Amino acid sequence: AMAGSYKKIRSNVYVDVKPLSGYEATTCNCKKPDDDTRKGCVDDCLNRMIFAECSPNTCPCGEQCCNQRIQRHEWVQCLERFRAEEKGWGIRTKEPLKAGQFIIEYLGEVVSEQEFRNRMIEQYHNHSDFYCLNLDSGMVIDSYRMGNEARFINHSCDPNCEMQKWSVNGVYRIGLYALKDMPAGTELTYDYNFHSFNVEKQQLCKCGFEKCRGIIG
Ligand SMILES: C[S@@+](CC[C@H](N)C(=O)[O-])C[C@H]1O[C@@H](n2cnc3c(N)ncnc32)[C@H](O)[C@@H]1O
Ligand SMILES: [Zn+2]
Ligand SMILES: [Zn+2]
Ligand SMILES: [Zn+2]
Repeated sequence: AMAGSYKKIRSNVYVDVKPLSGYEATTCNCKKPDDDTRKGCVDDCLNRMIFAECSPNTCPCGEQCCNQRIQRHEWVQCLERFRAEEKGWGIRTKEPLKAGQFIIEYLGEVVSEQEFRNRMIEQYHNHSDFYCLNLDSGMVIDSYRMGNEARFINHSCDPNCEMQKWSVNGVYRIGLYALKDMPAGTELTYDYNFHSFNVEKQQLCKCGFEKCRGIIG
């Protein structure tokens, strides 16, 4: 099997909805570290603490703010698409990744719950194959047709990555972050049961984890 084709996008395509968070969180009290060399808003950050990215024009740390990862597309660069046992295609990293590190934004079309169920009737044959993540209050990020390499990341009952919902300039967007340190050649995975949507067509899980749950979704 050849990999699924899709329309690569650099950012989310908003169709019929706006997943506005309800706050432009601004202005932490992080102190700008004195030499340009080092990066700020690291752990104590009043923005980070609530999963909000800082805004470039209010943040006391200016260009050393490391809390604007998704807005600046600070995607890792060593992802490879590969043929992955019986899971079809997967994504692995070519170089070690550290716990908590941002990996990539998960990109797609942002549609309402309704619109996704139409696509599912009119186009998808009532199975999305987990090419879609819940975003917020009935909105869905649909990567079945448009997205980025993150759509190829497989499920594991013992995931080494997770999806996080961030408020970014007043809009919910979703990052993949490492849950644990990872060496080169490691396949990326996250728990679809937590992050993905309602699809009642369950599928057998091949994650191969001692305590695998046997089924996905
Ligand atoms: C969101 S797509 C991921 C990429 C997909 N493997 C491909 O080739 O394009 C999810 C589909 O991949 C496969 N898959 C992902 N994780 C799996 C797992 N843990 N066990 C069995 N199949 C899995 C299933 O066919 C699932 O519906
Ligand atoms: Zn800060
Ligand atoms: Zn900041
Ligand atoms: Zn499993």
